[PDB]
Amino acid sequence: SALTQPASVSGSPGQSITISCTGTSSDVGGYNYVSWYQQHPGKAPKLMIYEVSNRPSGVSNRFSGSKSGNTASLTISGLQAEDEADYYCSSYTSSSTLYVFGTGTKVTVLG
Ligand SMILES: [Ca+2]
Repeated sequence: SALTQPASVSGSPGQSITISCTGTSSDVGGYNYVSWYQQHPGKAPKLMIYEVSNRPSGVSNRFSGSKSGNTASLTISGLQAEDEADYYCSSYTSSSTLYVFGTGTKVTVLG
């Protein structure tokens, strides 16, 4: 199965929002290899977080990653209009799929 994500998360400018990503003990709960990606419409995906909480360069420190048990979370602090995009998680898995992805969350920013 895919990782479970909410279809839609919204916020006002300046709000802190969190996107959940739920798997199992064979993926999100078994390893520290959770990544998060941002995709604006018609653009290439961008790696925002890897290894649960690590940011590549060029990613705002307003983005942070964590996990607890079988659920990973992406938190966006100080929400800005430019954050309106789709967000996906992935995890390494012990299974043959090797990596498993979430179904994606559309973030809408008020205004
Ligand atoms: Ca908007």
